[PDB]
Amino acid sequence: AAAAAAAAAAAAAAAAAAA
Amino acid sequence: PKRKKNPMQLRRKVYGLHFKEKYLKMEEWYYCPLCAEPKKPGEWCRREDCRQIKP
Amino acid sequence: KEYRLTVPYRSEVTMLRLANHKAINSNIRELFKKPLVMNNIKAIPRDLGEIPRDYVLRLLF
Amino acid sequence: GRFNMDEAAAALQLNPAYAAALYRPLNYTFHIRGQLYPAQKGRPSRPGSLAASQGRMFPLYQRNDRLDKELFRLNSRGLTTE
Amino acid sequence: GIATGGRVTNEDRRWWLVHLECAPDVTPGTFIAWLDCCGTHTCKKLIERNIWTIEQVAALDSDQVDELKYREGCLKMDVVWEHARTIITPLRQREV
Amino acid sequence: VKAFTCKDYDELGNQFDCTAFWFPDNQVVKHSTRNGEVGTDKVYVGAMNVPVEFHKPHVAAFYKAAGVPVKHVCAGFPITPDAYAPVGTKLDVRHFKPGQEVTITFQNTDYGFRGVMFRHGFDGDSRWQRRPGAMGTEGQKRIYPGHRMAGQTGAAAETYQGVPVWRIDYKNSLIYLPTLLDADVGTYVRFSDTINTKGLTLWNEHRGLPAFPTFIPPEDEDLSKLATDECQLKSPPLYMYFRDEFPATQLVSQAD
Amino acid sequence: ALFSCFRCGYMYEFAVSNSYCRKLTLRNDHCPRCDQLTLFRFMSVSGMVGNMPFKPIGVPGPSYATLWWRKTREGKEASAPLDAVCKSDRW
Amino acid sequence: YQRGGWSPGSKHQKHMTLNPTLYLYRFPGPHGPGPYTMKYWWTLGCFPTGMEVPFRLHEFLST
Amino acid sequence: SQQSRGLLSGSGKGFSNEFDWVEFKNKLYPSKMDPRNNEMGSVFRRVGDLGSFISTSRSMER
Amino acid sequence: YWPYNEDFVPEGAETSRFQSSGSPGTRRRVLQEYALSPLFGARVPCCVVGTLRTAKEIIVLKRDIQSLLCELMELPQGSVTLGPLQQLREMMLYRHGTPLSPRLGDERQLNMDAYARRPIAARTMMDVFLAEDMSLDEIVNFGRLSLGKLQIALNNLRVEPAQLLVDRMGISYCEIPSLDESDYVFAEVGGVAVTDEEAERVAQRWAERCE
Amino acid sequence: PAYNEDVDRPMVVPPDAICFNCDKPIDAGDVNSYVWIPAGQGYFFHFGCFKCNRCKYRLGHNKFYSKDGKAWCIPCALGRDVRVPTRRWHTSYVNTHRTGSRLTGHF
Amino acid sequence: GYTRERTNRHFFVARANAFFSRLPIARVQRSLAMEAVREGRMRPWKYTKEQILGAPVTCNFEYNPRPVRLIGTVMDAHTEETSIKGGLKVYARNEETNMMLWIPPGNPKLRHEVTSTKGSFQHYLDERDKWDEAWITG
Amino acid sequence: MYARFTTRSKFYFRPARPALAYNVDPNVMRRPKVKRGLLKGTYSDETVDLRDRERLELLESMRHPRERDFYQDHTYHNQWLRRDLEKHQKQQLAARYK
Amino acid sequence: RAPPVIGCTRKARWAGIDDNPTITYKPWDTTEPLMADYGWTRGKLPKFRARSPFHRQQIARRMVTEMIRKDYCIVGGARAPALRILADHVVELAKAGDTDSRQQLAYFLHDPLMVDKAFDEYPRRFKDMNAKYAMMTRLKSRRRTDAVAMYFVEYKNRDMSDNHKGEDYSAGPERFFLPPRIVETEKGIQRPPHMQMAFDRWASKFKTEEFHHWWRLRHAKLRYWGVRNVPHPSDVDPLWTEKEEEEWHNEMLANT
RNA sequence: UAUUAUAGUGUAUAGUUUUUUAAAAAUAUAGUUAAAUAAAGUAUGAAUUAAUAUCAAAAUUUUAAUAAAAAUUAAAAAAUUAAA
Ligand code: FES
Ligand SMILES: [Zn+2]
Ligand SMILES: [Zn+2]
Ligand SMILES: [Zn+2]
Repeated sequence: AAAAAAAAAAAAAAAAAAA
Repeated sequence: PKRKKNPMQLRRKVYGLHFKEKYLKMEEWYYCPLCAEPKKPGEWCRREDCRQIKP
Repeated sequence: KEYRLTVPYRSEVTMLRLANHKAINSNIRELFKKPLVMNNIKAIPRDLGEIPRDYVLRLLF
Repeated sequence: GRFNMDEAAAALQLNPAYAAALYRPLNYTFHIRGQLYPAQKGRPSRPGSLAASQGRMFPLYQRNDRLDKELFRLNSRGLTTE
Repeated sequence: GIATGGRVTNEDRRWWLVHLECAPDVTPGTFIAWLDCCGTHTCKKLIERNIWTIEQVAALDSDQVDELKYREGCLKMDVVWEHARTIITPLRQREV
Repeated sequence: VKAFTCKDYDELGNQFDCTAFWFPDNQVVKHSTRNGEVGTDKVYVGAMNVPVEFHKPHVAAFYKAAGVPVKHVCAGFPITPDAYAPVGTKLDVRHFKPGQEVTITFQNTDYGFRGVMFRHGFDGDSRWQRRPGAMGTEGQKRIYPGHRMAGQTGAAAETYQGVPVWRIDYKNSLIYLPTLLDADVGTYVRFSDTINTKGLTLWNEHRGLPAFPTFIPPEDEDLSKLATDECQLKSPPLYMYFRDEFPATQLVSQAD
Repeated sequence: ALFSCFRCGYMYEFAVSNSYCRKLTLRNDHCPRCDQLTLFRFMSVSGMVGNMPFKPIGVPGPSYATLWWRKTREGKEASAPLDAVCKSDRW
Repeated sequence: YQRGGWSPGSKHQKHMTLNPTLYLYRFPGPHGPGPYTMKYWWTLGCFPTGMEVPFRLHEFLST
Repeated sequence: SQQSRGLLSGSGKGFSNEFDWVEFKNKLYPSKMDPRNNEMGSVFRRVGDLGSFISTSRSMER
Repeated sequence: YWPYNEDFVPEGAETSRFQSSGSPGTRRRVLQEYALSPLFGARVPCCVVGTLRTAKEIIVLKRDIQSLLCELMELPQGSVTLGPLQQLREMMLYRHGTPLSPRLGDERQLNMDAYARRPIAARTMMDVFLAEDMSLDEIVNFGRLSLGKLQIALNNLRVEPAQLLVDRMGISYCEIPSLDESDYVFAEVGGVAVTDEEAERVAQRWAERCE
Repeated sequence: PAYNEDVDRPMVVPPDAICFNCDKPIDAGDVNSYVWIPAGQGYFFHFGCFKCNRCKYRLGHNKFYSKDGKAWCIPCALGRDVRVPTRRWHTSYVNTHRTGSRLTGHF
Repeated sequence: GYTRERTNRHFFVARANAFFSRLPIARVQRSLAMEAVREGRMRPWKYTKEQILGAPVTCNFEYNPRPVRLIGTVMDAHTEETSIKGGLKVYARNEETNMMLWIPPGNPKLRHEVTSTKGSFQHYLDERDKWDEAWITG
Repeated sequence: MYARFTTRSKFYFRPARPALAYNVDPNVMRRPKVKRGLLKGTYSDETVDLRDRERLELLESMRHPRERDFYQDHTYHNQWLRRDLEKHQKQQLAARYK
Repeated sequence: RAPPVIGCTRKARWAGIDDNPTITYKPWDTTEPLMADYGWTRGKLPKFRARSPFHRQQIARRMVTEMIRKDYCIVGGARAPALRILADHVVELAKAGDTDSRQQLAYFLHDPLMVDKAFDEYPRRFKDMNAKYAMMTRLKSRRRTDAVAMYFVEYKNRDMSDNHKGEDYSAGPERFFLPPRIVETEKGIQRPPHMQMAFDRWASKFKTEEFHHWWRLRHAKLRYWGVRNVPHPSDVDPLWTEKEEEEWHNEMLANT
């Protein structure tokens, strides 16, 4: 979950950028 | 994950002490002299009087 | 997940390294390391012109 | 009078709607493909509630055909050849 | 010195006298910060009071010590005052 | 109580990492015996005074019944009848001697739940055939009770045996032992007197005799009339030679 | 870090803490040479606020450019005309 | 792969190959709609799966 | 009477408090959406500089 | 990884001396002189007065307390001196014997047949000294007289300086603490025995320098 | 490397920087859309004017050949007949305000 | 569980850290330091790191048969005032030997004396550089 | 000190109640029409169901914040497909309008 | 001689301190006011959960900044004592008042305006206060989210405080962007003009309508993500209206 | 509603805004020689498995292949965590 949270946050940032 | 359990094998946990401490505990409390609400010692409100003097 | 980013007081060098945002005066090394499509770093404009040619000719002479 | 987007647009000789589109996401003000949350889409009128629509719950985020045609789509006359 | 507990004692005074030797260059006019247990706050308050030297600190009085330690917020002002009082006379003799 | 730690030096160039233990108000709190059985005589000694509100009700009741001033801690010592001292007696640090041997019982510092690498970390036969004559063996069908395994390592009643005494300071009631304990500051250590060593007896005419039953200070002396440096008893050297070098027998050349 | 006025080129040094991470590459400040609020561009790194664990303070190290700038502004030759005006150690 | 019954209400695990199914996020059980499905019913107007057909004839008659 | 009122309508520990649900005009909200405080657990904190003006001197968030 | 950077001391900067001289013999001799030197900040206290109030309240009345004590001890005005006001720690868990411990109402020598001490009776303390020329016997007599007068004042409380101190000033404790014998009897300095003639010579030198 | 240190040379853009092709001033205060190349000397181009002065097309290799004070693309300069580009014609694909040229410089 | 590892007896669970204020630890330690001074195993010292760093120290270790005589600098000092919990670092350099050693005070056999009344930080720096080079080469 | 607790065989093993053959109760004609709840001892002065719109807010408040419900406004499967109803719903429709 | 356990060894969470001589390594000068190491040892502040020490430092900075902005802050879990100690350190910096101290506080905090506010008011506010400047009450209401104890961390001497005087925090104001409630007997107080202007500028942002659109969009976002009790953006209503604006303007004029 | 930008074109300061928690084991990352992150608990709640009587301490001996199958002998507490 440790690295998974950071990965999910980065994915959310990328999705917000691409939306 | 190898064999089914029977009611007594399940009730061993309630026989134990950890189950009672985790589930079957009664809290000691009193009526706060200021707000007259149920209250446990060591925990108070955010009201000004409670913050200044802690019942 | 890097030690430098984990340090309680992030160093200025690491901060600059992380400063890879696509903006004016952003780090060029990180953008170049990133994929070409992701960034917008295009070919370096150079002047293969008469004045440089003359300068090189003078130096060669 | 601290600062206003309309005042800045007037000072710079720009369109307030254009400034709003610039400073708000592209999908809201232009005919472009972008994620839209289902709640924004709205729902009809239920027995104990009135109808909901983007035109009433997000008037500012609505698209603008005038600006979209001015900026994105070409004009046929500007390229007409004959 | 700095570790003195509660009151000061002849043991601490003798310790200060012994270390006077280890501090040769000290003069009665030396800056107050050399005093043991004189913190930044204490020396700032002494400067505000216009006390600038060990001689003046020793020349202070009980009322000034009390108003420094209990109204100016200084801590261990009694300790620094005792240090200065115990050390001034050897310093004066050294200066002479 | 374990007061602090320091470093001292022998008459030779030997350095000892001494642990200084503070002995607060100590008194014989109780006498016990299991129906008069021989050898069961025990003396319970207090450690340090304490307010009334400090202890639990039953501990306070025990001290009230004893009549001795309330003590934070109370230890017990099996003794012989001749060694009895009246309840309420005052014990001074001079009860011991600078050079004797003391048994130290204390609680180790708690390291919590640790793995095998930390505790028991290094990183018989039942039945088997020595010759190929036959085939008979007995394999291991379970975990034997003695099996070094991960568990709670830490707090535990440890007991150093025969630690020599190094220095007694009866003005401040301190005893310095030339060793370092794996215990936290403030632990109530228990000091006993080692009874033998290397086939000999600690107390004897060759070495000396103790203040049996305990040390009773004289009347004229007043500890409040003595300085801290006038009330210290240093032990004779524990080693015979300078441990940096070798004994003169094993030494190539000696200066004398 | 060193920050240089976009137009003037006047350079000033100021270490940046973690609280101002998004203002290292670019800044906005009142340049002295031009009496207007101007953009400042990052040029070199001086040293982080605080220190990393279990290392001396200056382990990250100022950049060579920052060291050269500081030497030019406070060196023997630079200090010679001014040191006479007032000893840099005292008043 | 397959361990319990083929119906969605069966408890134990299934696999896509043997018992392929549609993505039913949350549907009632053998004992009738639960509080969660009923909350979906009242808020969204239908069960979250969407495959169910809304039927509030009794509510209409009542009100 | 005050004791009974406190027992009934008193803010219980773990529920019916300012951290469990916050009653807006007529609606229940989670504590994070409470419009009565932009605490560290409030969504209002994460907003800032909508486009009009900076509105705050701090330059790290918002 | 060295603790000190190259600029820990300013470049080309002098450093102050930290010992008298490099010669061990003269260093030891100076150490002996200083160790055998008499204490200069030592002042035996005539009597330690104590109040149940706080320092921020007693500082105002400090001068009045001094005048009242001088009147009580029947001495010329201004003859007595007051040491720094010392507020004893507000210990949650009382610990008798510590210098910063609120003095109790009584003592075992006063009530031997008591199963506990009387509650706290002093949270701030202040030493009272006389002229240094006063003899030890005179100091003891003055302290005992003051203690007796204050005890009588308290007892009758349960005009005169004692009554004024007890009622107005508020002091409710006074003691005559033992002498500070923590001083060192330097019979050997640096491993060299201190001869009686040498000690007398050092004392004479210090007396001459002081005079 | 990144952020080419400019201590020795401040690397500032004068207000009166003239476009290398159309010979008109550049106002860096308004926008940074212009194209700057230090090459430390200094070259300035308008984004539109960056095209070859002869064929008015982009530069395939992003390199030009100054001639008579004007920038001519490599084909035109070398004499090979200009071949019309396919991907794009009137641009240059260069990055504005030295961003495409900050890679090289003095350190 | 045939054995136990933790003790919950009051005697062991009790701690006297609350009552520790009754005994002055610092005064006792300073008295021990003064006793060492009187015995002569060490002399009092009140120096700061800036003042002492780089000062020359002569070390006479009374080994046998020939006492060891060394001259070095002061790389570091543990404490700034006389105390048993002290210690001082030295960098002795013989003909072909470069030994950096920590010497504690109060030892009757290791007579270490700072032979100068002051030290030079530049000397400390260059000596430290020499030691670093020697250590790296080794 | 502690509350008495006993694991319930009812929760351990709860077989389904017997079904009806041909929707026939075997002893309907033999038993009274009294409510089996009343004759067994189960009675309620105020029955409350949390599945109602009135108690929806109470149910939501009781539910913990951490448990999340996703398809609050949209749905995965398209809901504008002409599909059938449940058998009991169809039977109710037929009975209501035969 | 060497101790039994050699080297820096991690002990139990609640373990005593032993003076055994061991080489001590500290990451930096922990004595610095705002640069304090986080750990479960007694000499360190408690380390509340974070994704990294850098994230913990960021959380500490945010908490301190919020405390300065509004003295009272409600923080959950182990971060409450850390926030209290950091607030005390900030007060110490303000009382010191040195330029270096101010620059250090500027480095630490996120808001230079709050740095200035602290260095302006805290000196006079805590001139008479010695050590403890922040109080930490414990709230009997635990966060429903993760059931973590909540602590009300507050500054002391509010009466001496200039910009925060007569503020009662028994209940927050009607809107988070409105000035905090004022005691009835302290209704005539007037805040510093600079802080008042800063607060007004901050509140205007929320008074804008684009904030209302953002609020409705947040309703939509949470509804999509899964937060249950998020009313539909059709039913939600703006936080700020014209009648409410004029009523609150009258209230602000009355309070001054 | 997932590792995860679908990139054609195209551009470079829009802060274009959802990742709990007060320790420890284990696991993953992280001045000799050739110290960070992931807890229980509140809340939600799967999966392999399931002949089994409230269960099979242990040793000895033996019976048709592991034999907790048999017999003899003996003495096996409950809960919690970890350990193959
Ligand atoms: S009134 Fe009861 S907690 Fe405050
Ligand atoms: Zn400028
Ligand atoms: Zn041009
Ligand atoms: Zn061309």
